[PDB]
Amino acid sequence: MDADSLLLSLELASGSGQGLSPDRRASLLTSLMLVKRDYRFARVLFWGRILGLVADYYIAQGLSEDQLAPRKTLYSLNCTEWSLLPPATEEMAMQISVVSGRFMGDPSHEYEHQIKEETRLVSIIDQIDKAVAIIPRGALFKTPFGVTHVNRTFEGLPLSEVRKLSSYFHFREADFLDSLEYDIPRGSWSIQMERGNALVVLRSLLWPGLTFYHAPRTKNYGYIYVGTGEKNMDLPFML
Amino acid sequence: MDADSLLLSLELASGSGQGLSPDRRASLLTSLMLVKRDYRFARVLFWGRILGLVADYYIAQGLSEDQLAPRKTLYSLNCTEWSLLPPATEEMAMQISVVSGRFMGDPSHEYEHVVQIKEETRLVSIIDQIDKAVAIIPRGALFKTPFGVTHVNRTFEGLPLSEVRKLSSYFHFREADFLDSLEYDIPRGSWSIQMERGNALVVLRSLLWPGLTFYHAPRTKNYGYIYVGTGEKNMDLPFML
Amino acid sequence: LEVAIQNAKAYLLSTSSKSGLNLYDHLSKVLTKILDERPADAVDIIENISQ
Amino acid sequence: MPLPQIYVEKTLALIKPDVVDKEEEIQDIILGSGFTIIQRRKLHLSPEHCSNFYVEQYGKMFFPNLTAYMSSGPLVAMILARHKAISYWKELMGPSNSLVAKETHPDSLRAIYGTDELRNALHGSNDFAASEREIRFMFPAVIIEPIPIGQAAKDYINLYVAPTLLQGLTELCKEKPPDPYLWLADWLMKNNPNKPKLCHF
Amino acid sequence: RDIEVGFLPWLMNEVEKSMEHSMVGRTVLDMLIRDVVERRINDYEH
Amino acid sequence: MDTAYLKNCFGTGLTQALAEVARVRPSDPIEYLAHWLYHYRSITVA
Repeated sequence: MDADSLLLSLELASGSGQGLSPDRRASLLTSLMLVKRDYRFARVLFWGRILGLVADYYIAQGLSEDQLAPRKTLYSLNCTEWSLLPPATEEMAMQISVVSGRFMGDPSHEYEHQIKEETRLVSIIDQIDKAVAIIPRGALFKTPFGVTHVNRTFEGLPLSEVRKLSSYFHFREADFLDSLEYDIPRGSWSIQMERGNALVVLRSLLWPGLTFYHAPRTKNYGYIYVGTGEKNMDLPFML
Repeated sequence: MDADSLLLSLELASGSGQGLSPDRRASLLTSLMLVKRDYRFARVLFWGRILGLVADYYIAQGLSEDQLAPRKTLYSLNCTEWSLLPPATEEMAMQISVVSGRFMGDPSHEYEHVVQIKEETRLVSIIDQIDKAVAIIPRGALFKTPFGVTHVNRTFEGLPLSEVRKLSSYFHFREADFLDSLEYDIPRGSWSIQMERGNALVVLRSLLWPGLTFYHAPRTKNYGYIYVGTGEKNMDLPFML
Repeated sequence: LEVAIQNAKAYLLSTSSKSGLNLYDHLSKVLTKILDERPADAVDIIENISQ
Repeated sequence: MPLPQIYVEKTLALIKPDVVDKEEEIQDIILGSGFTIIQRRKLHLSPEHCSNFYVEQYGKMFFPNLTAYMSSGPLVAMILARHKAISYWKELMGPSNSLVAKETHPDSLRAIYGTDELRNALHGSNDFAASEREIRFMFPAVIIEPIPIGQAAKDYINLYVAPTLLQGLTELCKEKPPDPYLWLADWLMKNNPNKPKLCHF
Repeated sequence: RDIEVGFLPWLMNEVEKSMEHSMVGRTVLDMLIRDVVERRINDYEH
Repeated sequence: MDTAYLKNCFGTGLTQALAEVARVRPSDPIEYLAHWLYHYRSITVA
């Protein structure tokens, strides 16, 4: 989510209940502004949290012009001390498949199944972005120059279009993006209305902790993954 | 401020430091949302608050489908029971001109400057005097056609930071290239330009009517004004500046 | 090129019966709304002013 | 000019690194005076750029301080345009030498912001043809001039483009290569007469 | 070999015609600006 | 002559190329032509 989600508690307004304290919120505002300074990103959205057993990894994601670029991930344990997380590949996706369990706060932790916790952080954040990173329909407009920009004239979805999974897009490489109605399982997405139905909350069931914010009246949107960081393989049993 | 955007860019976050509690905020959200149903308003605003002496007034407006406030006005001691405040006029404002002091909080209260001037009339006269005019509109937020139709500028993008620092890039909300700018106002220097949290939000403080703070998010279609004050004009502004 | 601009006026638009709109009137309205202070990035906005 | 067409006059306008900090007031006076800004851009001219920008007069203005005052920090260039653009911009500026403008033109921007002869706060077009030359230098790929519809385009092509394009296409005709555009474009890049040959090895 | 007489003369004529068509486009655009804005000041003040 | 081969091969492309170059008047027309031909593929073939 953008900085507008850190001037007000947009995260906890979704009713998921997990988010940032005002301490972390103000610290994150200053730190993500400094990240946009130090790293010349077009925008610096707060990706979310990986709730560990010792400390939580506060995650930020760099956005280029060129928003479907291979987005650059950053991590921080004490919020402000932001550090450039390495990018993800297919080998590191295959590497962590033998490991299961909750994240440890120290990213130097080792698993004997060695495997670094930093590699787990990189791979799990990549998997969450490829699976359940949400963009509402029409928020991004494929520019004729081979580059994706913000559709800066985007009006929020009509309330008729709110209830359809077709009106929401996977924020990744592929109206250009893939819609959520093919995201198997068919019931894998939960759509609910809060705050007088001026608020659409769309939570991932396959990756619990994701909660996508959207205000239909305006263009205020964003997604945050605040959760344990594992994939709910039990989803078809649970549906 | 917009009734749906009251949470966004909170009143206490505007730096004036006077605003609503969560109790009033939730009650005001649902009550203005129902006011959209009860009255045929195109949009409903929270005009602001008047502290008074015994009970606070909570005010709402008021827009028709003109997209420029004529306007109707509502008032309520709580944030639940909204009552239609009848509009002011020249004679009504003439009676309040001999009335001074803070608001009481009882609409049925009378004054002796004698004309039995009701607190209800004092409320509407003060509201329209504030709205005729220290309410603020950013440059380009709305526009007027050659056919006499006002339109909210859907393609508005906020003001650039260069235009933020000038009073020329802000308009009085009252009707008057379409509306009068704030750099035509009396006394000169009556508007305090300010910057909080860097360039995240503009804050304009009215020095004629104390408690009025106008909020504008640069580069974005988030703006609005609110009056949280005493309900009496700071005529003593010339001795300050 | 006076004959050419005469032909240009002559075209715009022998009215397209598929929609009943005119290039002259359509682009005129598009430019009229643009000349109410759209920003320097107005070149990227005409695709949905046309809509 | 006495066509059906109607005409915009355009002028360059610069701010030096000792005045860029007051960019905002200068832009406010520029807009308030009636100018319209077409494009902004932040520059940092190395001495090679300084030697090329004044190339119409760098062969007489042997002032190393004049190169430093473009190179000692960033610049703010603008295209301005309004009714009689160059003369109105000259009227706001005043004399080119700020030492004269300080005492004789109180209203001048150069008096308000400038310091001395070489520390002039502003530089802009002193002539329409000079306006095209400096604007085509500093902001490439921005159309500013009347289009050469007639024989002037043919002369331009025959003097710059054709002496290379003819010979390159001639060799393209001898080879008859597949997907001929690669042969032409790579030939033009490799054997440009106005550039040296690059050996990336 | 002798393309200097063959093909470049045709292409120079085509550059001339394409620039003429471009000028026609610029002219038509300019008439559009006049029409829109003259309709604006005249009707706005009435 | 070799006109017919290059009649078919280039056609509209060189016309638009030198029309744009004459309109722009860059400092290096030849490099501009090469880059424009690259871009012309990048729109047409793709």
